[PDB]
Amino acid sequence: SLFVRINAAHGFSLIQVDNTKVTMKEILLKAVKRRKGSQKVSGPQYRLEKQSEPNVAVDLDSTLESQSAWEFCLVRENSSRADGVFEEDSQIDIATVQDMLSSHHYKSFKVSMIHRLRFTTDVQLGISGDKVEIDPVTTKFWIKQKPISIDSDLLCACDLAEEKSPSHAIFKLTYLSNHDYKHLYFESDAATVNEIVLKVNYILESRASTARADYFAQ
Amino acid sequence: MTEYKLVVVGAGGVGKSALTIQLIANHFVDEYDPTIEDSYRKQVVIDGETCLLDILDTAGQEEYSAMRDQYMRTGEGFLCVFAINNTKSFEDIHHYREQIKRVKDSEDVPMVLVGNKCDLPSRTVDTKQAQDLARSYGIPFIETSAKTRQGVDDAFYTLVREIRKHK
Ligand SMILES: Nc1nc2c(ncn2[C@@H]2O[C@H](COP(=O)(O)OP(=O)(O)NP(=O)(O)O)[C@@H](O)[C@H]2O)c(=O)[nH]1
Ligand SMILES: [Mg+2]
Repeated sequence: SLFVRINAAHGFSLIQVDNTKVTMKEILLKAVKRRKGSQKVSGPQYRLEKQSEPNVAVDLDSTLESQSAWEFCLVRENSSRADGVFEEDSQIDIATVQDMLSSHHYKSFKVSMIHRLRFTTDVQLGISGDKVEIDPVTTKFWIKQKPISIDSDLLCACDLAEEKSPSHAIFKLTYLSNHDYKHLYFESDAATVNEIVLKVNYILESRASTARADYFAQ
Repeated sequence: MTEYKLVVVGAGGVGKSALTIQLIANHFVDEYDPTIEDSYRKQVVIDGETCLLDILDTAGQEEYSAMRDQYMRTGEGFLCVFAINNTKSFEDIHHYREQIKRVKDSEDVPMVLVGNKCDLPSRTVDTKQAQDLARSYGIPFIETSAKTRQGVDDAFYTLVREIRKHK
C-alpha cells in the first residue's frame, strides 16, 4: 500500500493507493470526492499539479509512477495554487509521513545478530505490526540458526545502543519471554538501524500491556 | 480573525469523516472510506465572533496511530466521537482522552464528547452512561447524527466555546 498527499486550497488530503500503476485521474477522482464529500463534478473542474511544478496540469491518463512525486496540488482549472490558503511549509515532509503510515507494513532487513557480545550471524529481520521474525540467510560445517518469531504484543523496547559510523550501528530489542525479559542485539549500517529502530518504535506507541510492566520495573 | 484548530478523534467507523463533511459541505457521505488524515478550513460566526476553523479529520484505525503524536500537540480542542450503536467506540474514549492529556501534558484540554448516529434504532450506549462519563471528565456531551445533521453545528461550536473559555 502506498500514500500520496493531495494539497487543496482549504486543506490537505492523504490518499491511499494500491500501487504506482494507478492513474492520476483516479487519484484526482478520490481527492475531489473527499474534499467535497460528493463525486459530483460540479461547475468548476479540477486539475492536479506536481508540488514541484506549479501552474502545470498533470496528464490525468498518466500513471502515478510517471510523476516522480508523492505530493500533488488539487486546484480548480479556473484558479491558481496561489489563490488557496494551504500548501504550507509547517507540514511534515511527505517521506516522513509515508514512513509513519507504513509502520505496520511488513519489511525485511538484512542485519547481523550479535551473540554473547563476541560473535555475529547474518540474519534477515522481518518486521511488521504483527510480529518480528529473525531468520538466517544462505551443513556438516554450518548449523543454521533457530527461526525466532516474536509477537508484537511481547515487544517492550527497541533502542539504538551505539552509533560509531554510517556503516556501523547497534540496536537492542527487548521483549517478554515467559515472565522474563530477553534482549537481542543487532548490527548494521547507521541508516538501516535508524530505520529499524524508528519502525518498531512507531509500532510500540500503538500497543501496550507489557511495555508498561517493563517500564514500571525500570 | 481568530483561528481555532479542531481535531476529530475516535474509533473507526463512528462517523468522524461524515460529521466533518456535514459541517463543511452540508451533505451526508454514505460511503465508508477510511480516513488517513484530512484538514479543512471553514469560516463561521460563533457567538458574534467570526472564526477560522482548522478542522483535522484523523484516522480511527490503529495502523496510522503514529500520526497521533503530531496532531495532538498542535490541536487546541478535540472532538471525541463514539457511535451510540458501538459500545466499544464508547469504551475507546478512555484511550483517546488519556493519550491527549499525555501528549499535551495537561489536565485540562478543550474537549467535547460526541455520540454520533443518534438516528439509528440500535442504541447500545446509555445516554445516562455517556452523560456520566462527560461529567466525570468535565466536558460537554452532545448527541449528533451526520445523516440528519442533528447537532452537527452545535458539536463543533461547543468545542470552539470550550477552547475560548480555556484562554
Ligand atoms: N446512520 C448513520 N450512519 C452514519 C452516521 N455517521 C456516519 N455514518 C456512516 O458510518 C460509516 C462510517 O462513517 P465515517 O465518517 O467514514 O467514519 P469514520 O469515523 O470517519 N471512519 P474512519 O476512522 O475509518 O475514518 C459510513 O457508511 C457513514 O455513512 C450517522 O450519523 N448515521
Ligand atoms: Mg474517516
